Amino acid sequence: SLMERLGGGGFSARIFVGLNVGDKPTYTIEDVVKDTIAIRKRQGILPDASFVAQRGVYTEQRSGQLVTENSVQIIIIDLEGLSKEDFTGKVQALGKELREDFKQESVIVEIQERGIVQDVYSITAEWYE
Amino acid sequence: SLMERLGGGGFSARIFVGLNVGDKPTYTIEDVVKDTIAIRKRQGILPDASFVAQRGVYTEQRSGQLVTENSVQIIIIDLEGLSKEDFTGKVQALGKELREDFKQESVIVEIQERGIVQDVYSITAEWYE
Amino acid sequence: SLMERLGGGGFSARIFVGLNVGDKPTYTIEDVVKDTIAIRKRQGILPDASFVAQRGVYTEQRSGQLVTENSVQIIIIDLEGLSKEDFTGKVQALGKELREDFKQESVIVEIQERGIVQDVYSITAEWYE
Ligand SMILES: CSC[C@H]1O[C@@H](n2cnc3c(N)ncnc32)[C@H](O)[C@@H]1O
Ligand SMILES: CSC[C@H]1O[C@@H](n2cnc3c(N)ncnc32)[C@H](O)[C@@H]1O
Ligand SMILES: CSC[C@H]1O[C@@H](n2cnc3c(N)ncnc32)[C@H](O)[C@@H]1O
Ligand code: PRO
Ligand code: PRO
Ligand code: PRO
Ligand code: NA
Ligand code: NA
Ligand code: NA
Repeated sequence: SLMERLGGGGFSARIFVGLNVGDKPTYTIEDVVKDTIAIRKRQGILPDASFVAQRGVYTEQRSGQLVTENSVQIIIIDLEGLSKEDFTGKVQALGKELREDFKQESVIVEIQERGIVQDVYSITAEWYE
Repeated sequence: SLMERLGGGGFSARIFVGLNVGDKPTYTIEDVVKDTIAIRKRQGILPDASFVAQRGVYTEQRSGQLVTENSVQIIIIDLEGLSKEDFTGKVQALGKELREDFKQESVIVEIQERGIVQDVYSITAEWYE
Repeated sequence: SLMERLGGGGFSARIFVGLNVGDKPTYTIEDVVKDTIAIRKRQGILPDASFVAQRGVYTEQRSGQLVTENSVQIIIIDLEGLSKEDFTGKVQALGKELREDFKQESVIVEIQERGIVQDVYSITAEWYE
């Protein structure tokens, strides 16, 4: 076998997406898998990724209610040697669309470069209050 | 949606907790979820976190017996902008209490700052020998 | 309990192994657990590790077919204080043998030092074309 060392700036990302809508279990990990593939194909990027099922705990920002839910951690290692701005923008857009598609209050996105965190973002719904 | 960049020093942690007591499967991931919420509430900290079910392999330190068990990886991203000492102390205390509550020989705690590991600790029972 | 800080250079690794052979679901996480234990014992190293079940998406390199499969993320924290070359070589050998044993096109290996990525490798089959 060939031991090929990966090219580029060493970008990776983690995205956390919950599967409850408020206190109601609603979605599944496979829904997130399929939606992520579809979004990434429309970006023209290789969709390759890992999806980890989790239990998650989140405090709702408006009401303060604590929710325990199923959630998904998406792990993306860049295998295409994208620029920092290109990778970051595509991951941000993916997180923003996942938030809408799963009707979520918040999606967390972490961007790394050689494992060093460049940015942690909370993508937060602007539902009118 | 708002793309809010997270504040503070960028602290996060990972805690590994097994669910066997010796060679006996005993606990579940939901037990760890509930106990973690309870401990973190008593610390006055937001309990928000992710919990990953795993299979784990561990060599018992006294007997050398190899155990294969279910285990839990707790992933904590600090969203409250705590100081390094405050975050580290609260995570250490959480790990120490989880070790007791689940009757474990060892719990592993990793503390990161912007993804860079600051400390890896093995929290080890002092059972008399 | 004792809060023991871990010794050595702070090495860790992640290995991603799929469980499909082409488009056919074939293997299970427990198969990977058992095979990893066996390989690491023959290396003379402590086998201790974590194994995370995942859904994975991979683009086959020859045909371009997109596969969705079950997969495993192996997480290894070095608890024995190995040298960089010793740890790296043993993890590389483990990944290469897992690729063969599970008839895989590609296995991904990431090596970290204090969380900073030193190398990401794709271990790729050299099947004749
Ligand atoms: C943002 S809410 C969606 C999911 O993100 C994860 N999550 C939320 N807050 C945190 C946090 N501070 N640390 C780790 N994971 C979190 C949990 O898995 C949750 O189900
Ligand atoms: C400390 S024993 C509890 C759990 O920690 C994890 N674990 C133990 N040792 C290691 C190691 N060296 N690397 C990664 N995970 C480990 C395994 O999931 C185990 O079930
Ligand atoms: C290498 S194919 C084996 C497994 O590796 C993981 N994988 C493949 N490519 C990527 C990638 N670019 N980022 C993250 N995980 C990936 C997926 O879980 C897959 O099932
Ligand atoms: O967005 C929601 O409504 C729930 C709570 C956190 C993520 N899932
Ligand atoms: O502590 C115990 O007894 C088992 C072995 C490792 C963690 N769970
Ligand atoms: O190697 C294979 O055939 C499948 C596709 C990626 C990993 N598992
Ligand atoms: Na890939
Ligand atoms: Na949160
Ligand atoms: Na161990």
